[PDB]
Amino acid sequence: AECSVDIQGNDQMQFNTNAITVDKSCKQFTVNLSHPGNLPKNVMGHNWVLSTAADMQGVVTDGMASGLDKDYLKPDDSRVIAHTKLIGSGEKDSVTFDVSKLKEGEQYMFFCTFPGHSALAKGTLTLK
Amino acid sequence: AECSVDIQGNDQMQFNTNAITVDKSCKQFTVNLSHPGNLPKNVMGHNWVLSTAADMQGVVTDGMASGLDKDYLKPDDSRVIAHTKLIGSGEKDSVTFDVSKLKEGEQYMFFCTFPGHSALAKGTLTLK
Amino acid sequence: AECSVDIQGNDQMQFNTNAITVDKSCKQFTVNLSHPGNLPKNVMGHNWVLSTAADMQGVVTDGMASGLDKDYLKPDDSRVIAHTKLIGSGEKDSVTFDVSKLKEGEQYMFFCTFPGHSALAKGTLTLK
Amino acid sequence: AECSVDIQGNDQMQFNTNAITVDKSCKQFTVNLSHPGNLPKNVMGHNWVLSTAADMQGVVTDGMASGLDKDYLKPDDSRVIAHTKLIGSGEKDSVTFDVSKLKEGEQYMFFCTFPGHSALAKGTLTLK
Ligand SMILES: [Cu+2]
Ligand SMILES: [Cu+2]
Ligand SMILES: [Cu+2]
Ligand SMILES: [Cu+2]
Repeated sequence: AECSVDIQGNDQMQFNTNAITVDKSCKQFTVNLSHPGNLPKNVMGHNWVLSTAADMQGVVTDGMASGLDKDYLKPDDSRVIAHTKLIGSGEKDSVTFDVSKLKEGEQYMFFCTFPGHSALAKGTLTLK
Repeated sequence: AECSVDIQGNDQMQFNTNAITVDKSCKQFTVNLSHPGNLPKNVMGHNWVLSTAADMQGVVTDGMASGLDKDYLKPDDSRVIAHTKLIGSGEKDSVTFDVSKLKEGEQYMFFCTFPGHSALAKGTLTLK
Repeated sequence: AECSVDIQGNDQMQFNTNAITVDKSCKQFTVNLSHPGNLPKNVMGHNWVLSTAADMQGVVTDGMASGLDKDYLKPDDSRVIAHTKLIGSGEKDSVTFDVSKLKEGEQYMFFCTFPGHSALAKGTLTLK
Repeated sequence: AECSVDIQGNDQMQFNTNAITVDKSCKQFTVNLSHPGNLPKNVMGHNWVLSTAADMQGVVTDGMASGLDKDYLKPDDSRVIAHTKLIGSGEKDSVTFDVSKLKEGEQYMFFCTFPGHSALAKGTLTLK
């Protein structure tokens, strides 16, 4: 509530929400991710990455090839509007970003870049 | 909250939740399912089916064998605790079941049986 | 292997391959598609659509709007480099294309345009 | 074809097949597994475990609890009919079993027990 959202990635690779509504009146928007489970980073690590539905696929392919020290994200990926760290069981991670990096008339996708998870852990973000 | 749940399945095959908690004092429990999108039942229909985590894959395999006229649920499946019918977008359906068919301790999966969707349209139900 | 590849889309909405590699010494490349399941193409149809990684989302969204009768592909779409027809279990379709249309350094993604199938029925294709 | 199939787990967490049919004329059936991508065993290793459609939840649960060191498989698990070792890209493994351990009319699921992979890396097996 306000200009933030608390989201969870479980051991079953599913976020607890498929949709995030960003109110255009927010100057900044924060996402507080938690990985409630028992599995660790290297096996079920989850990050929350934000891209345009159109770049997502390249973000994902590239992120896969970047490894864990990279959090499965390509360093200095212009396509990545925002992201948290790859966390694991019990760790938390927040991210704050400028809402002005977002424009209406665009479809944004949030997902996780850990190899193979994007197929299940993803959703939509809209500026309304 | 209390003794009902309203859930939505959308056009990307995801349920709006992946955890349902049934209070042990509800005599009955009602699951209200709706389908937001723009897609027809034969292409993107959902149903909500409840079964033990054990029976889920057999109910899911026997379901697509049953075809669209059977809501992709074998009829009289003994492993199905409760189910709605397959709804296309624009539709809705409620199912009201007896809380005495569930034992605490035991694990339950809710899911969709439409061909290949249970891979993403699934979650857990807990008597609490 | 050679200058052609056999691909299968099944009843679970998955392709047997998620990575293809075209040898530069191939003038053309042939994709032979089949559908090893039991379901109809109005329920579980599959096509093989080739676009760049960047254009995938557009072709898919534009494609799901043109419905069945148009094989879920927007006609005369300029992002589609090559495609098959939508087939059902039991059907077949191959498409030969010009390798000269691919360029080294670009990221191509193959997918199926049927509603929701690209969630798993997708893969990368690269020149080599 | 004949009394064996070649299966393959990739970097997307999928098998090239989700349906196996063991003919009643096979005295032994063989599964040759492979891992066509390039991620390692600790990130994306996969195995091939056969059990009844009924026993799959548990094998999988006791298995992800056992650890990589144990091929994520409960040592001396009874519900497991056959299985290979966990392989990473580049590696191969095979398992041959007697068709006598299987019966007609019963439903089996082949799968991978590496944490979370059975969500997609799963299939059916029937003696025909
Ligand atoms: Cu994840
Ligand atoms: Cu569904
Ligand atoms: Cu398809
Ligand atoms: Cu695996």
